[PDB]
Amino acid sequence: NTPPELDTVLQAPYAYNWPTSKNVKIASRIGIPYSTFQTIQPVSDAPNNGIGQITFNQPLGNLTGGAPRLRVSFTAEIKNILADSSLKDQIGLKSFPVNRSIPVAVINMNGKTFTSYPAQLIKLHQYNADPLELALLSPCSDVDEYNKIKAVSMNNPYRQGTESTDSRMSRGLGCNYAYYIHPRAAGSTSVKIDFVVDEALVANPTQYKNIKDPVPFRNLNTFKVILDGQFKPENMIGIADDVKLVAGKADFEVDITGFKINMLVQNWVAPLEIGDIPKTIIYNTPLISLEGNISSMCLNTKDPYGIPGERNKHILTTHSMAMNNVPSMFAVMVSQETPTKKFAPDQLAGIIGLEIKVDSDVGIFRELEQQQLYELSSSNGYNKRFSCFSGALANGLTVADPAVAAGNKFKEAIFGAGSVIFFRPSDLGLKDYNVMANANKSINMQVQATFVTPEAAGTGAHYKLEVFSIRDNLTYSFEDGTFMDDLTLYTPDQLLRSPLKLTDDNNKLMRVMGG
Amino acid sequence: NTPPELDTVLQAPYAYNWPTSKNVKIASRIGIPYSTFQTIQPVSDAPNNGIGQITFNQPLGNLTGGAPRLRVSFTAEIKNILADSSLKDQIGLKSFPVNRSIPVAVINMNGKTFTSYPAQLIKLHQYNADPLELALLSPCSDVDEYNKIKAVSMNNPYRQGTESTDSRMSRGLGCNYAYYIHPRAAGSTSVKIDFVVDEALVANPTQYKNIKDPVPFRNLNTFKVILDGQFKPENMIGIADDVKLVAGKADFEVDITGFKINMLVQNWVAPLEIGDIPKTIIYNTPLISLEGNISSMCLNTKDPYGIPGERNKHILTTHSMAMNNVPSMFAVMVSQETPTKKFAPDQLAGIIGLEIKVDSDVGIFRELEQQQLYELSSSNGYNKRFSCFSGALANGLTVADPAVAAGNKFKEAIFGAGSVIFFRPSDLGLKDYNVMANANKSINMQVQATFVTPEAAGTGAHYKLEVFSIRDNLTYSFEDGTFMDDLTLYTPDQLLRSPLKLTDDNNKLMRVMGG
Amino acid sequence: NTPPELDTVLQAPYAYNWPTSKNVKIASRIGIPYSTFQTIQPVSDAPNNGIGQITFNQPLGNLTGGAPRLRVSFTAEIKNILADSSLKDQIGLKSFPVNRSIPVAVINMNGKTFTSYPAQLIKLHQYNADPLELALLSPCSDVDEYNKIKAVSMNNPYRQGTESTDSRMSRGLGCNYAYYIHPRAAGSTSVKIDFVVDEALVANPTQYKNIKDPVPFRNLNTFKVILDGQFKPENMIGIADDVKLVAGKADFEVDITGFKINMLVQNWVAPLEIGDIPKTIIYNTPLISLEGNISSMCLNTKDPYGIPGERNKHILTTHSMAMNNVPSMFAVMVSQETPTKKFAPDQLAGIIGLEIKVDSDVGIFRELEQQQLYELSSSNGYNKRFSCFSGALANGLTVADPAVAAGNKFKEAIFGAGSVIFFRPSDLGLKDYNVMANANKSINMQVQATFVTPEAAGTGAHYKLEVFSIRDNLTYSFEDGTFMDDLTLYTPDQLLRSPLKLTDDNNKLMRVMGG
Repeated sequence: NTPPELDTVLQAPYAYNWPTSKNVKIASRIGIPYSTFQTIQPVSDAPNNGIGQITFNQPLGNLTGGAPRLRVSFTAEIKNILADSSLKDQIGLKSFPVNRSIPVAVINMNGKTFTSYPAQLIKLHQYNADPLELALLSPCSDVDEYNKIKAVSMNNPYRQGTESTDSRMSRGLGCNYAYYIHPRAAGSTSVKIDFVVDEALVANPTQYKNIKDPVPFRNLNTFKVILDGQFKPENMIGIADDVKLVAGKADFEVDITGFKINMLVQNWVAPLEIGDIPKTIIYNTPLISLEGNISSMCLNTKDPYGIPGERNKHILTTHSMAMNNVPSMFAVMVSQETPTKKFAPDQLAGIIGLEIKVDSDVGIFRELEQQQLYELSSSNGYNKRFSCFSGALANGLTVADPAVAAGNKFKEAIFGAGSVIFFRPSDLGLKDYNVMANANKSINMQVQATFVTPEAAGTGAHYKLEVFSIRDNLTYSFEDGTFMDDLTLYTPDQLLRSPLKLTDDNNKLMRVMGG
Repeated sequence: NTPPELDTVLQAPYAYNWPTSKNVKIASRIGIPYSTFQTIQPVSDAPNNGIGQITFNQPLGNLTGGAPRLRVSFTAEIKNILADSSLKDQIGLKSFPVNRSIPVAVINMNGKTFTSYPAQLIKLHQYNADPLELALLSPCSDVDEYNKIKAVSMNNPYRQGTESTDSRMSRGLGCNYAYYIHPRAAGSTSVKIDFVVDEALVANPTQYKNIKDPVPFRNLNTFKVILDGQFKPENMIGIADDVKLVAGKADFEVDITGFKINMLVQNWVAPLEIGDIPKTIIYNTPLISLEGNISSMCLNTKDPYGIPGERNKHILTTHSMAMNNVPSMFAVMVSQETPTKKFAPDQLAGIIGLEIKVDSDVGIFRELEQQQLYELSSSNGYNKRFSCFSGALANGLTVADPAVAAGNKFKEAIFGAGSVIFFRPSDLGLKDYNVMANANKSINMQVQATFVTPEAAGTGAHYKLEVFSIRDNLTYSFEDGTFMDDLTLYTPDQLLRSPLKLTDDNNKLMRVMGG
Repeated sequence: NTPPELDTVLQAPYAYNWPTSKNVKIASRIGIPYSTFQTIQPVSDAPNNGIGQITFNQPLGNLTGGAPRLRVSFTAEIKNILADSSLKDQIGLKSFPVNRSIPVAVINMNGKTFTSYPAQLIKLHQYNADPLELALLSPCSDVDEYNKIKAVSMNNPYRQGTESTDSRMSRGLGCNYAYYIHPRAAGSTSVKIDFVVDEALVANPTQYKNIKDPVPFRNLNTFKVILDGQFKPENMIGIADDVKLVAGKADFEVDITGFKINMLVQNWVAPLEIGDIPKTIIYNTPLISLEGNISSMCLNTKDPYGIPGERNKHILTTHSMAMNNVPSMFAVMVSQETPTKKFAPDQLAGIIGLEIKVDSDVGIFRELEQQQLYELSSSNGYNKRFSCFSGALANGLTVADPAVAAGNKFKEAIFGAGSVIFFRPSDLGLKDYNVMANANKSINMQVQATFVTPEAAGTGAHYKLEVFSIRDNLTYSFEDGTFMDDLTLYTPDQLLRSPLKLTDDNNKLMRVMGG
C-alpha cells in the first residue's frame, strides 16, 4: 500500500481577483413594493374579549403577499397584584400570542378550503427554526428556556428593552411591540396595559416558513379566512413567577377588553420584466397532525431539586398509531395538560428515556440518554440549549445555599423548560429499509417516553405525551384559478432508486422540497 | 386539473461523500503579508486639540492597502463631575470617533482628487452594515440603541470589558481600544483619560465596504490625504446620562490635549503567481449626497412617556429635490441639529409616518405605520432592533412604578434612539416604470415625515429632516496612472431589457456591483 | 483614458423564481442513525481519582463514528471554603476538562498506532475554531476571556444556567452537563459535587475538526485507545477568584473520588444506496508539534494596572528551530508554566511585540503593535476579542475609583486572559518565495516575544514562550485494512506552478484540504 498522488492548488485572497470589465456587471432592481399594503376588516364586529369566530372575506386580483399578518389590539387588566409592587421586568406577552390563541383556522382560496391548527403549528415551529426567521413572524418570538421566570434571571423574557441583552429576544414591554401602561395609583392592586401585536398567520397555505422571501399567491377571486378566536388571557398574558399576590388569592385574575383585529396584506400588480407567470405554481405547505396522545396523573414523592437519579421516573406509552404513509419527521413532547398557574411558562417534562416501536421492530433508542436525545433533536432543527431541553435543575448553587431554609428550597429552584424531541425515520435505523420519508407504505408506531417533572414532593399534575407528524405536503395553484393540495408520496422502490444528493444543487434556481 | 409529476432525489449526509484522490486537493497559500505596514506622519505638526487641517503626502510604489487607517492619540480632561463619583461603566467614546470628527476629506491619487464627507458617510453606514464588518472599521463600532445611557442598562455602551455582554460591542474602557485613566484624588471633580483609536478612514475611494478583503490600489506616484480635523470633545467623548454634575453646573466641560495623528498603510510588491495586473481596475466607491434638508422648533406639550397616541405629531416637509438621475437607495432621518448635552447620544426622532412624492405620483407610503417602516428599512440593511428604531418608551414599567414620583418620571424614562429609514426606488411601486435604480432620467422628489421627539412637556428643540441619496459610483484605475470616477448610468430601456438575476452568479469570480 | 462599457443585469427577489415542475424536486432521506450507540468499558478498573493509564479495546465491523466521545463521571470535594459562603455562580469546570486531563493518547487502528497529545491539541484548537463547532466537542467549550473570574462579571463562565447570558457559553452548574451538589450543613467549610462530562476525544485520527458531519472509519479489526489519564483537580475543577478561604489557608484543597470512564461510539452498517465504499478513504488529521520552548522568572517592579507604557516589558527568545519542511500555520503564546492557584484561569501574558527570524531574514513583524497582532491572529482563526487578547487592564474605572484604597487596587484589577498569535508563512512576506506552506524545504526559525504579565509589583512568576506548528497531515484508510499517515509535501516549484484558487470550487463534492 502507498498513498495516492493528490493534485495541488495555490490559494490566494479574493482581493487579487481584480474587478475589471470582464468580471463586473452593474445591477438595477425591481422588488415587491411597500406602497401596496391594505387593511382588511372582518365581516362582523369582533368580540370585545377576543372569544369567538372571526371571519375575513376579501377578493384580491393580481399578487397577494404569501405571509399575511393578523394585527390584534386590546386592553388587559391584571388583578390581585400585591400593593405597591414595582413590576419591573415582570409583565409581558407569551410567545406567539396571536397564533397560540387560534386552535383552528379555515382559509378559502377560489373554492378550495384549507383547514389547519395554528396553535399546534406554532407550538412545534417555535422550537424548530432560525430565531431571526421567527422574529419576522412575531414580535414575541422568544420561547421560554426555564419553567419559572424571575426578574433577576439573565434571559428573563419580560425584561424591558433597556434591561434585555437582546430586545428582539425579549417579550417584555418596550421591545418589539407597541404598548401603554395606564397610570398606577399608590396602593393599587391592579394594572391595565394596552397592547398591539402584528403577527404573521401560521396556517395552511401561508408561507410562514419562507418569511424571509415569501412566494405570493395570485388572482384570488374568493379569499376568506375563518378563525376560531381564542384570544383569552391564558394564551397571551405573561406574569413573572416572583410577582407577589394579594393576601388570600391563589392566582392572578385577568380580563381582555376592547379587542379589535384586522388582517394586513400586500397586494400588487406583477411586473412585466419577470415574464409570464407559469401555468402551475407550487407552494411548500407542511401538514402537521397529532398522531396520538395519552395522559396520566404524575405524583412526585421525592424532591425534583434533589438527587437527579432519585427524581420520579414517570412512564407514558401511546397506543398503536396507524399511518398509511411515512412522514418526514416526528415530534415528541410531554406537557402539562391543565396548567395550575395560567400566566406562567408551559410546563414540559424533561424526557430522560425514549423507546420506539415500528411494526415488528421494538426498543429503538432505548440505549440513548439525555445528551444523545438532545443531539438527535438538535440535528433535526431543535433551536434551544441543553439547560432548557434537559429539564434539570438550572440553579443548584442558589438552592444548595445553606442560607436558604428547607421550606424555601422549591421556591428558589428553577428547572429547564423541558424537552421536545424531533426525529426522522432515517434516525431509527430500521432493518426494514422501505420505511423512508415520503414512502407510500403503511406502518404502526408506538412511543414510550420516560420523564421527570418539576412539581414538588407530595404534589402532582396531569401530563400528556403527544406524538406529532410533520408530513411534506404541497399546494398547487393552477392558471384557471383552481387550488389543490396533496402529500408527495412515492413507492419505496422509486425513492431507493433515485439519484444521490450529498450537497446543494449547483443550479441555484432549483428547489428541493421536503425529505 | 391534476398535480404535475415531480422528480425525486435521495438526500444523504456529506460524510458519505468520501474523501478520495478523485475529489481531494492539497492547497498551498500566498497572501497579503503583515511585514508591510508603514506609519506616515503628516507634513506639519498636528494641532494639540485636534482642530484644523491635517495633510498626509507620501508617494507609494507597487500595491497599497485599500483600507488605510488613521491612528489618533490624545488626553481628554472631563470637568464638573460630582465629588467621589465612582464612574463605573459611565465613561467611553462615541461611535466611530475618528470619522465622526472629519466633516470633509480630500484624497489625491495621481492628480485625481476625491472629495467626500466622512462624518456623513459613517453616520449612514453605521446603521447599514454587518456589525462584525463594522468592528473591523472601528474599535467603537457599537451604535446607541437608546436616547439615554445609564450605568445599569444591559447594553450600556460604556460598560467596561468585564461588565459587557460582548466587549466587541461596547465603547467602554478595557474593550477594543487602549487607554489610561490618570490617578483620581479623593474629592476630585475631574478626571484625565488617555486614548488611542486605530480606525479605518471612511472616504472615497477607500474600500471601507470591503473591509474583510479589500482590493489594493497600485502605483501611487502622487498620494495625498487632506483632512478637515474636527476632533472636538463633542465628536469623541461619551459620558453616561446618570453621571452627576457639580452644584451650579449645567453640562460637563471637556478639553482635548496632546493630540497626535498618523496614517497606517500596508505597502507590498505584487506576487508573480497571480500574473499580470489588468490594464483597468475597478473599485466600488459609493457616492453619498445630502439631497435636501429642513428644520423647525419642535415643542412638546404632552409627556413623551405618556399615551403614545397623544405624543406630539411633528411634521417636516422638504422642498422639491431635483435629481438628474435615479439613485439606488435613499436614507431618511430626523435628528436634533443643535444638541443640548454635548456628550450624550445623538437624539433622533421616532418617525411614525412617511409621505413621499415623486413627480406627479403623490402620497406614497402614507398607509405605512412604524412596524412596516421598520420592516422596509430592515429589508434595505437597517441593522438595529425595533425598540431602538421606533423611538418609543423603552422602560414603561420602571416609569409607571408608583414609587417614582411625578416629578421624576422624565428622568427615569428612556426612549429608543430613533428612526433611520432606508428605501429604494423599487420600494415606491411607481406607475412610472422608468424610475429605476441607475436610470439616466430626471425626477423631482418631496419627502414628508411625521415624528415624535423625546423632550419633556413644556420643552423643545430644533430637529432637522435629512434626505440622503446613496448612488452607485465606480472609480477606475488605469495602467498609465490615471484615476477617474463616474456614476453607472444607463437608459430605462437598457435596464428593462437586461437579463434577470433571481440568484447569485454560479461563476464565483463574477462581481455584481450596485443596484 | 475612458471608462470601459459594463454590462447590465436586472435583479429581482427570489420569490419571483416561481416553484414549478421544472425547478422543484421532492427529497427522501437516508442518514446516520441514532439506534447505533455502544458503550465501551475499559479493559481494567479505572483509577478512583482519575490518575493512571486507561485502555479501551474493542473490534468493530462496518462503520464507526469518526468523532468518538469519552464520558467521565466523578465526585469532587472542595475544602477550605469560608463558612456559609453562598457560592452563587462561583463553581464549575475548566474548559474542555476531559482533553485537558490527557497529556498523551495512543489510538491503534488495524495495527497502525497514532500518538498525539490531546491537552496540547485542545489548548490551541479552543482558540482557533467556530464556537458552535466547539460546543459540539465539549459541554465546557467556553474559554476564559479574563485572568480573574468574579461572580458579578457579565460573562463569568461559572454563572448558573438562569444567570448566564448564554448557557451554552457557560461552564457553570445547570448548563450543558449533569451534576449534583451534596447537601451543605450550616457552618460547613467544604462541598461535594458530582459531575458527568460527555466530551469528544481530540486525538489523531479523530474527526474533531469536522464535528458537524464527521466521516466515519470502517472495518476496525483492531481498535484500541490508550490514555494517559491525568484527571486531577487542576485540569478539571474551576473556582472563582472571589471565593473566600478559611483563615490560615493559601489555596483550596480538592480531590477526585468515584472516578469512572467509558467510551461512546456509533457503529452501523453502510447503506447500499451510497454504493460501494471507495478503495482508499482520506481523513484530515492535523499534526500539532511543539517546535520550541524557553522560560524565565518574570519580575514586575511596577503595577500592571498602572501606566500601560510603564508595565515591565519582558523578553523571551527561542533557540533556533530546525524544521525539514514548512508548516501551514504557527501558534505563539506565553503562559505561566507553574500556576500559583490551581483552580483559576490559565495565566497568559499580553504579547505587545513579536520579532521573527527565518533563515537569513531577520526582524519580521518588528513594526507591528498589539492591534495588528490581534488582526493577524484573527485573520488566521483566533476566535476571541481584543479585550481578552491584549492582556490589558479590563476594568480601569473600577480600579481608579478613589473609594478603592491603594492596598486593594490589585485585588479589584482584572486583565484580559492574554495573547495567542496564529500566523502563516505567507504572512511573513519573505524574500525567499520558496518558503511556502507544505513546501519540502528545510528552514531555521527564531521567535522573540515582548510581553507584559498580570502579577503585582514586587512579585513574579515563571513564564514559558511556546511556539507550535500546525502541519497538514492526512490519514489514509486502505480497503485491505491498512492505515497510514503522512505529511502532504511538495517541491516549491510544484506549488508555485499550481493553478490559482481565488474562490471555493463550483463542484461542491470537491474538498480542498490544508494550506
